[PDB]
Amino acid sequence: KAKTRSSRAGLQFPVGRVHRLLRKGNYSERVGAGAPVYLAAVLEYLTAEILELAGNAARDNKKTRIIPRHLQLAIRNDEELNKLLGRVTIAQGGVLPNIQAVLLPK
Amino acid sequence: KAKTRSSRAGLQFPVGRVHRLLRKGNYSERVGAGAPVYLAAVLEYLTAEILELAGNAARDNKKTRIIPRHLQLAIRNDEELNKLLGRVTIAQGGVLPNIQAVLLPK
Amino acid sequence: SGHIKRPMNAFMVWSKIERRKIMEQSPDMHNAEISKRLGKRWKMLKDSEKIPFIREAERLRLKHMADYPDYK
Amino acid sequence: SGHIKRPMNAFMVWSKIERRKIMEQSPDMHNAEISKRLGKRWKMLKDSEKIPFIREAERLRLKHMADYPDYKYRPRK
Amino acid sequence: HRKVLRDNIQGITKPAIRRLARRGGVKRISGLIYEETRGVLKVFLENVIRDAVTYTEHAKRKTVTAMDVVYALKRQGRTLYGFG
Amino acid sequence: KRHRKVLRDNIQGITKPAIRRLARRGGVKRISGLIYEETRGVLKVFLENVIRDAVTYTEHAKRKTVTAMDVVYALKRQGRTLYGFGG
Amino acid sequence: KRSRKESYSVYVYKVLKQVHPDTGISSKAMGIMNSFVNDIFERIAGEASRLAHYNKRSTITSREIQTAVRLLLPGELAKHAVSEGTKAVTKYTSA
Amino acid sequence: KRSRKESYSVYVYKVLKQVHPDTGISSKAMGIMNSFVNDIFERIAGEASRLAHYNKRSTITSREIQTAVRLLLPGELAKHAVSEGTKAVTKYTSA
Amino acid sequence: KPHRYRPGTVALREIRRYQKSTELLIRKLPFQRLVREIAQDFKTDLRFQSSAVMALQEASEAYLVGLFEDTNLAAIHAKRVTIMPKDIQLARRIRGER
Amino acid sequence: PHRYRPGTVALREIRRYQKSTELLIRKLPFQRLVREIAQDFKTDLRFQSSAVMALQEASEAYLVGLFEDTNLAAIHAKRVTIMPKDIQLARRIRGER
DNA sequence: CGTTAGGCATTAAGCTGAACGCACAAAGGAACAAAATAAACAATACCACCGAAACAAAGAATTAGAATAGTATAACGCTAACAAACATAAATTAG
DNA sequence: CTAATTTATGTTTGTTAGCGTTATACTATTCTAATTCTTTGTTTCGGTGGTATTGTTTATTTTGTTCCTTTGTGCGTTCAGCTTAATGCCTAACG
Repeated sequence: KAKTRSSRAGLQFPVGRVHRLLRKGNYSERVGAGAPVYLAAVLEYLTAEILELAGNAARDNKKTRIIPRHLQLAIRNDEELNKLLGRVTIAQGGVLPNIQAVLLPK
Repeated sequence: KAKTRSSRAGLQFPVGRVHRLLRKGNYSERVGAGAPVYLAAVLEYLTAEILELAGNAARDNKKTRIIPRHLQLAIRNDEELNKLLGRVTIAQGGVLPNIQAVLLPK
Repeated sequence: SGHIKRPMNAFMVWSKIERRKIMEQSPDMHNAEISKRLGKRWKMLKDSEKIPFIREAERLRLKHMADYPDYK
Repeated sequence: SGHIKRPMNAFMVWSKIERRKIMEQSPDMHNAEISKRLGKRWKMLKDSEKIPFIREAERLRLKHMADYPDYKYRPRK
Repeated sequence: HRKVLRDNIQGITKPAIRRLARRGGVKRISGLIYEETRGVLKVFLENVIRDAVTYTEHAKRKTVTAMDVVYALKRQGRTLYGFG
Repeated sequence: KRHRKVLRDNIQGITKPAIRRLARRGGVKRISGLIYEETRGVLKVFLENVIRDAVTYTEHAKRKTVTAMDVVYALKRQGRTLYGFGG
Repeated sequence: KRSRKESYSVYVYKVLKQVHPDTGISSKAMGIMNSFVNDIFERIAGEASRLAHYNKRSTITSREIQTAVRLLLPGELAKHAVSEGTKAVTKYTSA
Repeated sequence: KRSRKESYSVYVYKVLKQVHPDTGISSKAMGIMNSFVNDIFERIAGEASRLAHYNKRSTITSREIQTAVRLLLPGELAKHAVSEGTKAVTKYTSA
Repeated sequence: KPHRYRPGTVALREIRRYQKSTELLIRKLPFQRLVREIAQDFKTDLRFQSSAVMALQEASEAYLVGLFEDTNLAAIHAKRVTIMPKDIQLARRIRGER
Repeated sequence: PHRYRPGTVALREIRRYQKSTELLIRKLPFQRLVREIAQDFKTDLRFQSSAVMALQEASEAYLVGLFEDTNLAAIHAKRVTIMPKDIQLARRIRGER
């Protein structure tokens, strides 16, 4: 009996597909077998960090769906995800609602 | 009798070295034979455009050597070379001498 | 596919039945020219001739609002 | 202050006595240009003229190893 | 299907500029902002569209996909998420 | 009058005249007194970034020293490529 | 009998059901997550490739990926991701 | 018996003597020109690689280089460089 | 006697509702016409996918909104609220645009 | 006595230092600062002299870019001087905060 | 679409002698730097104003949406044939 | 100053343009619906100019402080040639 490589690491992302994309992405001639396991691990953790904050935003808004306004909120409110995605804009995302304090009346 | 590929195109940059760097740079699996001739052509023209303005700057300064102050002058004074090298800074180059007109006295 | 279509107005059902009429009486006719002629004839109709079509469209509108009252 | 100084080599004692010579014969001279000229002259000396200085430096080295036989350099921060 | 176009920069209207401004947090907008913003938009679109046109003309194609616009915005360093 | 020595505080080494010169190169006619500490902090965090990247570079290669190419590669990734120190 | 789009759409949903069982997701947000996954894959693989070139290594192993992770991802994200990764390779090598 | 530095130092001087026979050059400016040549080579080859990938081409020919030249180099530099390049391939293919 | 608001009072509510809402603020058809007007000069007879014009509209709105944020930063810095075109040129100049 | 007007010497230094290509940071204190910061990330980190020269050159370039942007922002606000709010604005608009 | 069992050929860990790189001895004014000060000009606080931008209601004019047909085009699959990688012998060149 | 690095010739091979077809989304047309852009008349308020106080920078002189450029020696770091186990890629099979 044989078990898949995605759950050999105990993950969800497919190790075989990221292995194939590292091969055919033309990044090197050879690629180590730990490379796709590591890359799928960090990817799955990364999307876990996105989706957890997104679910907390959507549940904070008393909604039950993740619309990209929630993704933009979850990314722009964070500190160390804002640095990863600072240049990237989000389709139909809107902005983080913040108004300068001098524009507001007293 | 055989003639080199750099002068087959009538150039100075070596076609074989840029061919080897395109191969070992891991940009594709295959590379066309016109690719290194084109790349050496545009490179040689590019350094011609640099060195011509540099020689005119150094001769304009009544010097006989190209110091990198002349390269910084020749790059920052240009319009369409400043866009190519806008982010790049130059070692020991200094700045383009220009003072804002409101700082100057009347 | 779950997509709710817009209800038909007067001119669409009128041009539907009249274009079916023209396609059962005339062969070899391009439909853009058909629709040009149908718009031309609909703009040379008197308003006294259109009240059944607009009333039927109003019936479809009340059926639509009664079918989806919380629709926006 | 307790800091053990490095022993002088050939060029340091040579430039010391020759810089004292230049400063007793020449006024109004900056010491960087002095040391530049002293390095220039030390590199145009023949090796036949330097054996007393290197031998004296070797005497300082044997005096240093006899003065501190269990010495080892220890760089600190 | 042959046609030439002209004066389409007035189609991006002034109370449609004011909404793009008031999304960004602007409280008051002067009168001369509009033509300058239209010119900024024009040069930005010209850069990214020229990049997209070169992308699609390399592929021996005749239409402009959204993937090439995404690559053109990637080359300017403004990555777009949501189209592949 | 008497010279003052302060333990560590290496950012302070970047002296006040050596910052007035940097701003005079930038074409600045007047500098207020509150600029030097802020510029020190800016330089500190800039060097923190570049040094951390170069340290990760030389640590990946298991080298105890920091060569110049590592600083070139660390500055390349922030959008400020150095010319002249080798490619 | 259309040719099929190779994408990361199922695994984002699997992660979502692991982390948030009640809330659903749109389709366009799933496309955004696919584009984000491909963007981060490109960033990490590009830094790993240029690191293997700067050291003249013809093989990208997990060390290069780890160094690139420490390069790109700022803050605690770096060490959290490295801990997840080393957990993953210890899982993969223990089996 | 040192291993030798592979660099573009001779050919920059050859171009300089073609274009400016009287003026000399420093060594550090020659290093700057070498770094500039390598930077532009990296830019052009990276755009050519990603263009061959966006079209699923496994071969980089002169078309990709020409398109990348039209992409990066702004203004008349683009068409001047393209004219130089096509002159070069016509020279190389005529022989 | 009708009731009138004050200048700025309605503006904050508009700022809030547009920062909350995520739709596009310029209409799709003038953007289609403008994109097809501009793309004549590079190659005539181009077909534009609707998704491509939508992506261009998304990035256009993002770029202008970011530029107007920087414009507001610069106008606030000079102790103004009414932004001016010199603020736009400044915020473009600092940004590395021109 | 004949003291110069305030800023005229500053203008002469502007033209002199802009005409100059010299390094305006002394090498020893920059070496001390670099080997003081880099110990916090890892200990026993010797530096090549070219590396610290490169760091000094790049910090010079980054600061003169920051300062021309700062003077742009200060002139924009009708100010000849430089205040730290100008540096804050020039770092914010560049997208570095 | 994804995983797994054996070669083999490439590749990184291991090791040692050798070459590199850096600090530092004296020198001794030179060049720099800190500190105290006169004051002069720049930042700023305050006030008036006026014209410029916001607000509102109406209508116009434009976009949205849909049905639909043509329809250029793009995206699928065979096929040749062509161009590029690879194995092996000069040469010039260059650090 | 002679090894070494580019160049040429034939072979395999694997990529790609040519071709056909077809589907498919694109463009155009004509209707209603709606919605929103532009005009015109308030109205009110912020940018800008002008003046006065003040606060702080600059330019300078004095007095420390350092630095700088020179060669040889000691020591730690890196690197390159050679050994050697590790490993990843290819093929065949299976699910």
